[PDB]
Amino acid sequence: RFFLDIASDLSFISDGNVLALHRLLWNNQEKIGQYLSSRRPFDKMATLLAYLGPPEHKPVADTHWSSLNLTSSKFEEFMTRHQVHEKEEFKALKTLSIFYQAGTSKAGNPIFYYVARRFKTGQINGDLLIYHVLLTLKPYYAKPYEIVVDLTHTGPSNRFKTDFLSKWFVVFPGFAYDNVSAVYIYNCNSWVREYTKYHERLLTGLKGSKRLVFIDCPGKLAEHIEHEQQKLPAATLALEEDLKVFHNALKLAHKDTKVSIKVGSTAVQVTSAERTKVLGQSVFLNDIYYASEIEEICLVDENQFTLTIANQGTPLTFMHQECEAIVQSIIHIRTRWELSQPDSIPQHTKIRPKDVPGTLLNIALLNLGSSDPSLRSAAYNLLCALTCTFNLKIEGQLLETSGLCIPANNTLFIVSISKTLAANEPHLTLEFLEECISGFSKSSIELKHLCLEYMTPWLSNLVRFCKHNDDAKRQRVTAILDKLITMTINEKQMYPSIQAKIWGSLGQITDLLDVVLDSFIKTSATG
Amino acid sequence: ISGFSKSSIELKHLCLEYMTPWLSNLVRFCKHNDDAKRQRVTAILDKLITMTINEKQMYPSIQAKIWGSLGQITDLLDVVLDSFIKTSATGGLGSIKAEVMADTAVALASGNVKLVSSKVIGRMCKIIDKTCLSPTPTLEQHLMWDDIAILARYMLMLSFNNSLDVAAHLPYLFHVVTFLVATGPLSLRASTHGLVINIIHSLCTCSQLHFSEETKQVLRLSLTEFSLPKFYLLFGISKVKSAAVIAFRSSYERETFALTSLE
Amino acid sequence: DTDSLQEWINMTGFLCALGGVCTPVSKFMDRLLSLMVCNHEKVGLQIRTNVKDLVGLELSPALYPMLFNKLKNTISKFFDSQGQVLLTDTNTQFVEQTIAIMKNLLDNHTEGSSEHLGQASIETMMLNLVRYVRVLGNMVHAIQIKTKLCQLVEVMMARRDDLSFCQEMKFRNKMVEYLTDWVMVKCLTRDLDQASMEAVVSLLAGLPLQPEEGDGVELMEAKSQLFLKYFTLFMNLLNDCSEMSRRLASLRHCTVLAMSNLLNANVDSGLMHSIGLGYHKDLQTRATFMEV
Ligand SMILES: Nc1nc2c(ncn2[C@@H]2O[C@H](COP(=O)(O)OP(=O)(O)OP(O)(O)=S)[C@@H](O)[C@H]2O)c(=O)[nH]1
Repeated sequence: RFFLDIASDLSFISDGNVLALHRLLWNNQEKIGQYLSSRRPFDKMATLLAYLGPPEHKPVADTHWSSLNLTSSKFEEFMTRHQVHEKEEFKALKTLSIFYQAGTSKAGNPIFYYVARRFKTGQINGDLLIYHVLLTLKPYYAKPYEIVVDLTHTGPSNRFKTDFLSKWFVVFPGFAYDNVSAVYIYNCNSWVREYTKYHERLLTGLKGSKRLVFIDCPGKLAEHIEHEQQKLPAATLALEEDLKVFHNALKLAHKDTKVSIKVGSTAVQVTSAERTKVLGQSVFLNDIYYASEIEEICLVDENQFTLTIANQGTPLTFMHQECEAIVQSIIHIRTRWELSQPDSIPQHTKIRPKDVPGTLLNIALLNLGSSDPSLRSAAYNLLCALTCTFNLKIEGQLLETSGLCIPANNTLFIVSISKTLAANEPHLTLEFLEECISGFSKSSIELKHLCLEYMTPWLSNLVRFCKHNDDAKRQRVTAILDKLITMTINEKQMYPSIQAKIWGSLGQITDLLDVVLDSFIKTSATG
Repeated sequence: ISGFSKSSIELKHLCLEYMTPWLSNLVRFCKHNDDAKRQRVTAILDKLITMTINEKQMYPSIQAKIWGSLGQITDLLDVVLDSFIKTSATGGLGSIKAEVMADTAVALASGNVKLVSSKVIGRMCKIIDKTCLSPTPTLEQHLMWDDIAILARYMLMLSFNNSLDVAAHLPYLFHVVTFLVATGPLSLRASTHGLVINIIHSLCTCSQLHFSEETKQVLRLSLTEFSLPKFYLLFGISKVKSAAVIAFRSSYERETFALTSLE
Repeated sequence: DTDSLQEWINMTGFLCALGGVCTPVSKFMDRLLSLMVCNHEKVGLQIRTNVKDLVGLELSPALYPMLFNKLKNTISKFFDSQGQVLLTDTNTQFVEQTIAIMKNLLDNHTEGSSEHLGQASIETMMLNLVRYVRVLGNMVHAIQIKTKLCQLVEVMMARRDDLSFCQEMKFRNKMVEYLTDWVMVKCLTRDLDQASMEAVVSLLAGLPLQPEEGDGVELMEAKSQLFLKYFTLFMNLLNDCSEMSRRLASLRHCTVLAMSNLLNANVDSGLMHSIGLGYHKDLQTRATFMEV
């Protein structure tokens, strides 16, 4: 009858559990395909898995729509559906001033100015770039329009990745490509020529294109766009003004070429005096080197010297009758920039809250047991917020309110919270334990005992991240044990409690023992 | 206890560690015909209280190992907690002794919840009820007022996560609140407000009761409406932005009462 | 003679009232701008006072365009050459009147907001204003001018939805850089700092930090540098506050909001320099960050 009584009668999981599911799917992809064949389901899963990739192998900062279907209609509905119009990064990219509409051509076509150098190689930079181009270009690609590609100072930092470069030729409609009346390519350099030499295949539609008008002299732009309709960037124009011109220059390379050197107060522009082939057309190249990029300045002789630029294998060898005047002209402004520039500053890793769940749990739980009741209230607010937004499974034991009076002796509550999290969410133990060890050294005594008391439920999860296929993770495990040795040695106080809790719980778990003893052997030998 | 004063901290932890098995046999030495041993037992408990209030560094280890162990055994509890009352009668309210005793109250009940909560609410009910035999116009001038005050603090620290068991002791717990709405100084009124908030908070955030969803919705609404300043003025607390801040303000009667607010 | 002044202010207010019907109106407005600094003996004082009232409070909203432009031109002549300013007492009195004029004109907030917006680029006007006031010096009257400018900036941030700028974020960023030099007689000095704090708070509301355009190491590096500078200045201020108690309490309360806004804007370049005071010694900082 007792068994008869019992027998008769919206939530999104965390990232790590989905990641484990994704691992289980990907590692057994072919076999689940065979069993599902024993039809739309396997297919849907198949493309989905591909869109995701094989299991995590990349920084989540980087995510890219792939090309398995790559249809314009989809891309637009995806961007409109999630309201990418509203995100602050889009307004930031508008502030970067790339691909801004400006002016109307002599043929009556509005003109779009793409500045290549303001772009840095990166994923969100690229995809927000292409969606910004699609949004700005959208009123106007139904009609004929013209574009100007400013290629000043473009280096490998401004390149398009091959997959990203393939995106530009598929996501726009055909009449968007067809309405392009003319493409004015301005200040093309040798690096762009190299980039085209690596990428003739995708740029074969531009190969020999008469719509590519190369503005090899700045006055040639006045032949197609009125100067009042010209709105090129101010630094680009300042690159042309007050230039100290030295003709009869030669670049000594594998191929020695005829160039001219124009030295301006911020930079050095070497303009090729002989035409070379880019995209099927013979042009005058001009390589631009900022004063901030010059590495070493020296004079081999009055008729010949070598100039060293940063991130170059070899210095460029320059032969001219006036090499000495060029060297002094470069070196004066370069040294006054050297005086003008500030010193080096060390910089830290970019931190965004959705990739640091461990540190925020530590700053919450540690302060939850502090003395000041206001601090306990604030800690309760963060603990509720973290358990809400990051979608950890807490089984509904948290709720936010104002006016809650928290006792000073709430350590059982903290331990219950940490144990429930260690049960329902094991994927952040490494950063959590590491930050807990780090916050130990900067904590008060009662807080130190608290830190021990809520870190001890997590230690049983180290079996999962030990002996894993990735060796970096078991390396992290051994490193954590190294800091545990370090804190045991350094803190002579709490030493019975430290041994009672940390090593006491550690010894109780078989199959984790061997790495612990091996660490013991290597660290006892040390000293 | 005598030797615990002079040893070092590393020795002190182990000193705790071997006294803690012996405390269970005090139930043997209580309830005997000779009460000289009983007064000595109370003196020992006074020494434990003295060491708890005297020491700051090993305070959490003390609170766990001694007091949570005493909370395990049923029979000692009363003659333990009664002593606390005299301890809380000792000295003054809003002092170090009173506050650390308020914290030690929940450490006592952490090991065993239902029985300790039962004892505390039973003594609140009895000290309320005994005022009838010596009636006074107001509770503040009554002689057993302090036991009303002191145990009130005990209910504040013991209401965070069902430390006062809400699943079975809600009627008595509401009844005390009704009899203590806006009586006494600012601290006790703010403590009463915090008690009400913690009662509702633990009422919704516990898996023992397994309520329905709509019930959780209306309780969530009720918590918000008690957070309103209108209910501050109902509870007698005015001009104070945060009740939780002045609930503990000593660490860091002029307004009349109207029965419609009680309604 | 006070009767003559009575009908004089009467006609001045009447003309200011019916300029909306509408050029001679520009000549009328130029005569007003000349008469703001009318320093004639025995009348000019009350004259300018009355002027500060009328164009302050009763100017027709459709006459809002012209006035702004004319003032701009006047302060464009205030700068001697190339951003350098020339200091005359007449210019000082012009500035002092002008501040209260836009203060009242903004704060009235009557109907007719559209007639305020479609034409007005008060961006350059205020930029010139703060650039002249910053070089005034440090003394009692100068402090009074500075703090009045601070309430003006607070107001025109409060009305940011109505107005229009050519580049809003660059303007606000330049305003922040100009204002935060003023953070550090004393009673006044503390009052100046007090008002400057809500000025900076109102400026920081949803402001992505833009580095001043040099060549730059990169956008992210200089954004980190500006974040570090502003954050260190605010932490120094709050550390001085951590030790007139109501004044310090309000100063703490607004500096907390400054941290909250400045972190809420640039989280990307911003957690990495201020996740390490979640273990801070003072519990006030720890609590503040701990709800931020
Ligand atoms: N990697 C990658 N992901 C894509 C691509 N297109 C869409 N996605 C992602 O996958 C989702 C679409 O999955 P998909 O299988 O195409 O469903 P669908 O759009 O309904 O199309 P269907 O043909 O399967 S019925 C989108 O929401 C987006 O997240 C693509 O080209 N590459």
